[PDB]
Amino acid sequence: AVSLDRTRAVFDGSEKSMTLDISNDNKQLPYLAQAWIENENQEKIITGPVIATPPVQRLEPGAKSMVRLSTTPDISKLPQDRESLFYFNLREIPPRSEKANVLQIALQTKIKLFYRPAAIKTRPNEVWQDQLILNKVSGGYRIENPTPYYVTVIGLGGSEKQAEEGEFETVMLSPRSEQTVKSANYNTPYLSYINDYGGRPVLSFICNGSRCSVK
Amino acid sequence: VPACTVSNTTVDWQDVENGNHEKEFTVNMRCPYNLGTMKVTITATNTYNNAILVQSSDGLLVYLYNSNAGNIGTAITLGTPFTPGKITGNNADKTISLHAKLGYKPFSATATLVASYS
Repeated sequence: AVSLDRTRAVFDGSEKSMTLDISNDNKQLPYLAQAWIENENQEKIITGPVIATPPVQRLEPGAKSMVRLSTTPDISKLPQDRESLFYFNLREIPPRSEKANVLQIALQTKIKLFYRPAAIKTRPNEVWQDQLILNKVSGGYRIENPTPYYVTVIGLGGSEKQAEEGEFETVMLSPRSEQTVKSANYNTPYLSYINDYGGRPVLSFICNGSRCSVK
Repeated sequence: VPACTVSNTTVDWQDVENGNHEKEFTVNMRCPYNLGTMKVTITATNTYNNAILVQSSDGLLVYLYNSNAGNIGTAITLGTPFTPGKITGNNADKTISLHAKLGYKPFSATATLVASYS
């Protein structure tokens, strides 16, 4: 069972590379781990600006290893005042079953890989998602992300619990952009999002009429 | 938080000469304590009529169905994300019940279970 240490990766633009910890937690069998990067639209890229090394590797039972993410020269052509989105993929190749007439199920993990340029380098535990703005509109709310970072919203409701658990179509807002979402009108909306390390904080919103912001 | 893990899973067939011999198989994912509703995608290298094309352009066909309380339910559209209809357990020890028919247009076909995290 090939496992990856995170559900998203943030690449510090002021660094040349970073590593991702992976492991085969199967006690008796060796696994193959394929790694590669996809672009904003999830299309595989093999010549930068962000590359995954090594492309393929074997992990003997219980073995641990890593995957290196490094940038190429062209990484500089990306905006330096906002994040660029890529995807890190990790697919496992399970030992060929000695059995016959068998369908093997392999796991492919795809996580967001945020290229965050130095000019917008963040500090640990820094919160910028509280800058979101909710504007009531027909259907629900037009959500505005005035920050330089991608913000993934997983919940929106009238109560804090309604935002944590409650049918919501997860949406990711690109840097300096806005999107409208279908939702019931709430006097005190609560929004939930995902931070850099996978935690899921809930924000409390105060609406001044049509506009809602975090105190 | 660490990504979900999937323990080796393989469905069997002894011999059988759009779908013959319904079959029940499970996939249990061990996930992050706070994972929400995330849907998964099942893809394969080669497909046909929404089935996995095993092993020149012809081969065996494996259909996949979203299990429904032991009862076979909606088929699974390969390449499309879906919210499982048969999920049991907690995040730390989840389980997805599925059905796998069979057809044609010692085989060891592979199907990729794609977990794309928001």
